[PDB]
Amino acid sequence: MNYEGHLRGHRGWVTSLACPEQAESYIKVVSTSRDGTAIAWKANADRHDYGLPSHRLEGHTGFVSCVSLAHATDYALTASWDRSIRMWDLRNGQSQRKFLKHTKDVLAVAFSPDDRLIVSAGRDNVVRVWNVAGDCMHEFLRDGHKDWVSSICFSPIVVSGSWDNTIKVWNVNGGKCERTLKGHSNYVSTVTVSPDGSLCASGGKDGVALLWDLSTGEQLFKINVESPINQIAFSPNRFWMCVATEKSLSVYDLESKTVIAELTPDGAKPSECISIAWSADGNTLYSGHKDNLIRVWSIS
Amino acid sequence: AQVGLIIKVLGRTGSRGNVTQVRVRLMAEAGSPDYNRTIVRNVKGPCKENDMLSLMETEREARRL
Amino acid sequence: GPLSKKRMIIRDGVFYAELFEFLKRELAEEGFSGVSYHVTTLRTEIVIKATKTREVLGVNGRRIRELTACIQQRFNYKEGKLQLYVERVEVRGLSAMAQVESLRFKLLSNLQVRRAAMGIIRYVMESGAKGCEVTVGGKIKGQRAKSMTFRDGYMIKSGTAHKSFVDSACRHCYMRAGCIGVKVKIMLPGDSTGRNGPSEPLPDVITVIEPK
Amino acid sequence: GQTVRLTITSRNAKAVESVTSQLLMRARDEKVTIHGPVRLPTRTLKITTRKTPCGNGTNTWDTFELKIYKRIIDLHAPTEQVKKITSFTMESGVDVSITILD
Amino acid sequence: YALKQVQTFGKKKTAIAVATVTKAAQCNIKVNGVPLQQILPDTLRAKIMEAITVVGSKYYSRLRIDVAVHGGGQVSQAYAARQAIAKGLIAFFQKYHNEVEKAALKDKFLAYDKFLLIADPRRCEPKKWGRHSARTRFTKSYR
Amino acid sequence: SSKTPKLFNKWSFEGLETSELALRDHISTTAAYVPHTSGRWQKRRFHKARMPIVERLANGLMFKGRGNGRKLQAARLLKHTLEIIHLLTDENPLQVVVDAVSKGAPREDSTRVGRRQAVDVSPMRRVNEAIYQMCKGAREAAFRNLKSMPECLADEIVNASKGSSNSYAIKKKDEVERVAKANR
Amino acid sequence: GKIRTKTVKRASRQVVEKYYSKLNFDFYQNKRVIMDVTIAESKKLKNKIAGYTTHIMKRLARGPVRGISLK
RNA sequence: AGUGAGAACAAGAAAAACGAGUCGAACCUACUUGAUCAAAAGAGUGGGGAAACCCCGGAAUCACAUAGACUCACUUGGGACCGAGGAUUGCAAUUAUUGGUCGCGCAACGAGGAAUGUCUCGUAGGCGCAGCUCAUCAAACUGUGCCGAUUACGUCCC
RNA sequence: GCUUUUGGUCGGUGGAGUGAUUUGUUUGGUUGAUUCCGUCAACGGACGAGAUCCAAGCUGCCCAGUAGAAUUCAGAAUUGCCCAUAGGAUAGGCAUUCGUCGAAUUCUUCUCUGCGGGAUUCCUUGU
Ligand SMILES: NC[C@@H]1O[C@H](O[C@H]2[C@@H](O)[C@H](O[C@@H]3[C@@H](O)[C@H](N)C[C@H](N)[C@H]3O[C@H]3O[C@H](CO)[C@@H](O)[C@H](O)[C@H]3N)O[C@@H]2CO)[C@H](N)[C@@H](O)[C@@H]1O
Ligand SMILES: [Mg+2]
Ligand SMILES: [Mg+2]
Ligand SMILES: [Mg+2]
Ligand SMILES: [Mg+2]
Repeated sequence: MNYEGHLRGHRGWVTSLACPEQAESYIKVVSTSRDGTAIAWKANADRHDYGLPSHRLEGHTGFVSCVSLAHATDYALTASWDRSIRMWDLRNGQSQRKFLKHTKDVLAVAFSPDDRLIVSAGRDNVVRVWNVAGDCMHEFLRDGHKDWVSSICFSPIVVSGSWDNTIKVWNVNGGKCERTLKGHSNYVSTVTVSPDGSLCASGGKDGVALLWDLSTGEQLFKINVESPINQIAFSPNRFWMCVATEKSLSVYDLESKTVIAELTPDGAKPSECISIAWSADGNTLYSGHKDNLIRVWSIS
Repeated sequence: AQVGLIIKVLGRTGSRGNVTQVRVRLMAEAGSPDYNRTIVRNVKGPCKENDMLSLMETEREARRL
Repeated sequence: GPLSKKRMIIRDGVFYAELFEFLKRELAEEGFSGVSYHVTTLRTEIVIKATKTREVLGVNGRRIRELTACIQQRFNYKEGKLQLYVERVEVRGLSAMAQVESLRFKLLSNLQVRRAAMGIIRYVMESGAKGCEVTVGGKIKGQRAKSMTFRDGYMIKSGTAHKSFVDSACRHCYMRAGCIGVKVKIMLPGDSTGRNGPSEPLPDVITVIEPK
Repeated sequence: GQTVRLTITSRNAKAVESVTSQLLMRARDEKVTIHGPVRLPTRTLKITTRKTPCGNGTNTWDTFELKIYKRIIDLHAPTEQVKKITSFTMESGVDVSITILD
Repeated sequence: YALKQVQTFGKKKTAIAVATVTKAAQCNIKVNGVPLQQILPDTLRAKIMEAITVVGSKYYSRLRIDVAVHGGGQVSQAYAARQAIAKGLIAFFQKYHNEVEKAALKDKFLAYDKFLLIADPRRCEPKKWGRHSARTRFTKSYR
Repeated sequence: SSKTPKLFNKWSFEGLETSELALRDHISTTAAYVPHTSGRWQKRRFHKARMPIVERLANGLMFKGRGNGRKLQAARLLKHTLEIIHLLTDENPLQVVVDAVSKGAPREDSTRVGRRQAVDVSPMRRVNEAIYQMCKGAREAAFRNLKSMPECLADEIVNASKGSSNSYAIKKKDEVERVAKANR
Repeated sequence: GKIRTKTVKRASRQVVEKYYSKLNFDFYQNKRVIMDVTIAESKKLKNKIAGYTTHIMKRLARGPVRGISLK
């Protein structure tokens, strides 16, 4: 599809991206990297460089693993390998509070549609929930993961996906685990849920975009990409699936199950995806790369 | 004195290793007789390649190795 | 104030250094193996480690009674302040301080030097030690002195980690012809609780774990 | 409050933390409103002698060091409640000192 | 109705200069209370001024900067101060300004001298026995 | 408002070039507000050619135990040197220095490589030995002289810039080249 | 930053045997595995093991490595 | 001769004695005084068991548009030698213990023959400061900071 | 202390030789390193080297009436017309200064420090 700009501001691999969930949001993507900083971008309006940074969000020491956005607020979260979580104001650019209870790297953070509770997934195998008031409320136990918890997503009941090859589903308010679903046999890199809250796709080292539903616990159609999957994202409208892989970046359909787009750069340096993001409407695609710059793809 | 450019450093020579054997291209003015001429000469001091130096008598060549 | 905290760590070290020398001279044939003293209000503890607890204790505790009040009259303790105990070493083969005092007596009882030293190393290596090294230096054979070392098993020597793993003690043997010095080095095997040996492995052993 | 300051001094770094963190984990159970354990600067003590007992050789030396670890904790409990916090059989080589501030 | 204030630090050998950068009606930069026209050697007043000068005088327009330096002697307190000021401008533009206005003026600092921003990690090397200094040995004589 | 530094707030770096095109990479003409910079120019091999040439004069003054470590002095001592050079020459003094460095060291020399063969001199050493032999010789001039050091240093820089033989360096620059011409 | 000791190289082959599926071409993720699969006390060796493991993962993309015993 | 800016490592008091099982004094120190008149002292009065007092540790190199004296001389360089007061350490100062004051400075020494030692970056060199010896005495040694380069990044010639 | 700031030594069992003794422990590249890769009548081990330990540099958590900081009201000081005897160079909503041995009320930027991150030839393109 269409290719605009190159959008190069980080110094280090862009490990996560997220677009804000509102209209006239004035910032395009919040991209988050291996340099230890996160950057809120803005439109260029001098395009002849698809976008300029608005605010660099500095204050992590180690590698920053994931980013998340509030839905009805300007607030955003970053989770890093310095075993801490910081909450930010994309209006101001400034951190409010540091969430610190992990003893290992914090591989995944997500922020509820109820706009009031934190979730965190780290290498210390424990999924912990906070309030926005800074205090630990509860942490999820009694049947927890045996190895690293890699991803987390709230299903607009938050879902796991991990390194003990299983994907566990639970509510946030009660903490009891609904189902301890498992299909992959090798570790789960990414977990994301459709906007209807009905079905989720999960990738990993197994090389299959092995897909589920949250309704019954049924393995649906799965597709292989024959290469380890970095991140899966869903389009909000025009139901497609974009998958970040070692081999390439390609967009799959659900009913066609075939590449509707195979996204290729200049054609000399591949610069693998490790992070992708769709906008709030679904019109343009943001994909984050090693060899650090961030490619942005607009619809055909 | 003609100004020649070091296109190759052939290794540290002499007993004490202070002299450097280079291969210097003479860099003349391209209509000259002795244009694009390369000489194998001894340089005293720290010399990397692509380092210009002045030459008093360019008709000598040093005995290599 | 009172002495400074810098001045009290000194006098608490010279306390333990002098207490160690007294018991090393007394309890040499009782198989002495160390002291730990615990100080608090109302009482000062002293625990003695030995191999022969029927001998460092008297017939009714007579020997430790005298050995108590020798520490009391020297360091000016009052009645009730100083209490002593005897604990035994659980292994006796991993304590280099006990084995060198026995090897001191194997030579002083006019046994052969090499027969005595291999009797240590057989007893140390059957007691679970990873390695042992006995060095006897002096006038072993005649007028001019020699040095012999006798070895078995592992022995780490160059690290600063050998303070954690290798137990050492050197004594003097007063022969009729001169003076012989004996050394005994024992590399401690195991005992993750710290009974005899460190918890952590050796600094270079990697030991990759097997997957489930 | 009475504001009793306990001084934990020790020569072992692993024994001074195993007292202080144990002493602090006692004084949370009565909700005493402590002021947290501060780490006063560790004082190292150098004696740099010669190695030789004789006179000759290369004039080699060896520096010996001895670090004193030093912690204080301030707690507002009365004077027989702080003896409840203090009374437990510690490791050997750790000195605790009860002091009343003003 | 608000307080815009930023504290930064700089270190050169042992000189730790803490620069409290705050917004005021007038620019007023003074190192330990001396107003930077009065730092006494004209050589070392020019190293503290090129924290301001390589980026422009316009960017320090209404900023009151207070540099409090201790440790490390005469020349090291200039490199500690000029780094505390040059880091002090940028950390005043990490907040309170966008990233486009910064990171041009960060790179104007980095192009000129790398030590306006990072640190010079060099410390004294210890004296050893048998040596008068870190390296110079005692004189051997042979006869 | 980046006002492109002069040198002591007086002498510009705008017009500097080198007559010796052999020595353009090794004489650095980058600008500074003072000679003193306290950077590590000695880690890599050729990095001291990127050091500004007016600093390298200040480093050459810090010799003989009475000067080791006195860089703030040598910056002051060069401040009056460059102003005297302006009064002798009526030119930009920094161009007078770059013209002095370019003429100050011998293009050829003679060492034993095997006999006493004549060997070419690298452009790096020719910048080193020009700075070295001008700080030397101006130091020996003012040793028991009425003249100050900023005059004796200013005289060696001027006479080497003109290529006159009155400079200490140009007496030795010509002695080495004629010995090298006879030891071919 | 020189030759890896046989303590580093023998241990790094054992990580590739027992844990081939958990490892890829990155240092900073392979390091986090080796902290959970190797019980050693030094962080200096665990950095060197994760360097030589990453090297012999690029060698297994090309072809066979001697002494690898992948089975 | 002035004046300014301004470090890090560190040390610090006592016994089963003599005094009021608890407290004093021995140790280092600020501050005042001495002072209607030289230093060096001598005294009060506080504080400190030493991250708590010394201490905002006011080291010395350095710095200075100081509108300061000298001006190339064995000289206001150098301070060896020794004369005369004086005061502290000690049970005792002579073969000056040490400091301070005024003399001496007409004692070589003007950058060092053959030879020779150490060193590759916060380094060499310069600069002082602590501790250690220690009642009194550092041109020592063990440490620490300050100012801060030249050259090489080579070779097997010795 | 010094042989020696060097990378060196030792068994076992197999091979070789009447034997002292060899082999392993090596010709080839490589590293500061018998450090590694390859070869290999050797194969399996032990020590030394590396690792571990201390100190310094960047950093996390914890932390302070034995470390420090900002603020806000009060109190005090300067306050402009001023161009040195001859007087250069050099930043500029609410001016500034602090035994003033002030009150308050929010903080950890620097400080201290027990365990912990970070460096691995990691990435890149010639040998
Ligand atoms: N235990 C270290 C030993 O280092 C030795 O090698 C050493 C030598 O090759 C060499 O040491 C030389 C020394 O020979 C020569 N006599 C003096 C020289 N300064 C030393 O240099 C070494 O030490 C100094 C540190 O002060 C550093 O300047 C330099 O980086 C370092 N190469 O560098 C190595 C030290 O890093 C041997 N490989 C070995 O004996 C041993 O491993
Ligand atoms: Mg008993
Ligand atoms: Mg000597
Ligand atoms: Mg003579
Ligand atoms: Mg045999």
